[PDB]
Amino acid sequence: GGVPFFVNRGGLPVDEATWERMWKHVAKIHPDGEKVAQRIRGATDLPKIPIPSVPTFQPSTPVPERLEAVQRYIRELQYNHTGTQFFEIKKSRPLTGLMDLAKEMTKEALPIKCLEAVILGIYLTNSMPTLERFPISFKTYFSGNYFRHIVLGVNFAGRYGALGMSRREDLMYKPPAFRTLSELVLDFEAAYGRCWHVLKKVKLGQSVSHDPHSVEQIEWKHSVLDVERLGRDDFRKELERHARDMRLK
Amino acid sequence: SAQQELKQRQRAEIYALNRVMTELEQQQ
Repeated sequence: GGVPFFVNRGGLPVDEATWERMWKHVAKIHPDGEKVAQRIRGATDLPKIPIPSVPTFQPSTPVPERLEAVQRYIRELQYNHTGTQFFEIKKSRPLTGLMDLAKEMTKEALPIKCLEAVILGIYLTNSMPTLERFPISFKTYFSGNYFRHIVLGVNFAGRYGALGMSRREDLMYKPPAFRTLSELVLDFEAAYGRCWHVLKKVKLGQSVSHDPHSVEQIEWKHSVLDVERLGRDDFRKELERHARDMRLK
Repeated sequence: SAQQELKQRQRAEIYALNRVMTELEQQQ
């Protein structure tokens, strides 16, 4: 008794006003947007989309292979180009709440951007106890605009890599291969330089608990580096100073 | 389930839309 009408349950399907809001926006950000909407909506001709399966690992599977499969799962959700934000992410939520969201993201299987990927990367690597995970944020400048981008830094047995999502191949995944944290960060700085972006700020998070019931928040801004005020060698030493206060804390 | 059908329709339309927007973005 009691037909389900669970207004507190999230997930697709979404209401008709929200649905229109996306298509209205699509006509605005695409040259022939109205024709895109007309052709996609109602067409009985749309491909089926499979739900990506979250990888499962044998206990003997090495951590670098697990990282590649985790990054690949994150990629097959696809980068969100639709104009919409599909998930509301409050960065000050307790980790346990952020992990509920990550699980929901795996069940809804919608496109994502950089922050969803960071959340998913933590969720999907909590089960790897020898892997340290910590967010890395970049603020860049280009052509009259400031841009913000975040990835999940990782450390496996002394080597630094990264999981993430970006429109650019060189601004996300990095295999755990760098010997130092400054090499990982300078690698992202070079990739930004390739596209004439000026790196203004690097924010280094603290390492994130592996306990998915943890009520602690993520420390997103444990170290903040003003790269232009630092120069070059003070930058490298401040990065190595955070990494040591990361391995001792 | 008519809700399940609406769900699958919306998600299918979301990814078709994302396909078109990626093609626009990647060619620029």
